[PDB]
Amino acid sequence: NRLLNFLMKHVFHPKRAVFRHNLEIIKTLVECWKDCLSIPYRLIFEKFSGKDPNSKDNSVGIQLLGIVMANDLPPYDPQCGIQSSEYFQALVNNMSFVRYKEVYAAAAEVLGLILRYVMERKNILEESLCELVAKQLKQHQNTMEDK
Repeated sequence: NRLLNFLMKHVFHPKRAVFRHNLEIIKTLVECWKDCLSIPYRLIFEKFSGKDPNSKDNSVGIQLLGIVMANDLPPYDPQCGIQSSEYFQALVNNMSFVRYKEVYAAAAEVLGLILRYVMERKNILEESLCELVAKQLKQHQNTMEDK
C-alpha cells in the first residue's frame, strides 16, 4: 500500500517517454496486485479538480482513473474519499474545459467507461450522472456544435 500510494504520487516527470514508462509501471502494479486492493482516492480528485482551463493539469487524474477502470475496480467515492455528487460534478465540469484536446475528449471517453460499468453493475446512481452529462451535452448543442 505504501509503495502504491507513493508511486501514484510521483508520476508526472515533464518528458513524455518517462510519463508513459511510469504509467506502465503503475498499470502493471495494479494489474498484478489485485488482492491487497487499497486503491487510493482523493489524490486523483486532487489531480483533476483544477480550475483555470488554460492548463493541461487534469490529464493525470483522468488517465489514472482510466487506468483503474480499464481493468476492473469501481470508482466508489463516498466511503473513504469525499461525496460522490461533487466528485462526478468535478469530472463532468472538467469535460467543458475545451481548449486542449488531451483533456476533454479523454474525460468524455472515461465518462463513457464509467457509465458502461455502472449500468451493468446495477446500483442506482447511474441516472444522476447520466442526467448530469446529458445536461452538459444539452448545454453544448447550442453553443459549439463541433465540440
